[PDB]
Amino acid sequence: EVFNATRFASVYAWNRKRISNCVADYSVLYNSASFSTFKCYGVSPTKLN
Amino acid sequence: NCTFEYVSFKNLREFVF
Repeated sequence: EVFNATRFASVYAWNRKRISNCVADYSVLYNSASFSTFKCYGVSPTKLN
Repeated sequence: NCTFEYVSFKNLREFVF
């Protein structure tokens, strides 16, 4: 719902989605080669699942 | 500020919270 969208918001009016009570594997982000920049700063992206 | 949302005298219904 955040990714497979036909339109996004502007930079100043950025869309904010609060997410809770869900289950994501976060492996598709690794498998998706269409991402230009993948910059994680807080915690290591490997051990986030 | 929603953090969670869920969508699903002959009768005696007893609840406990």
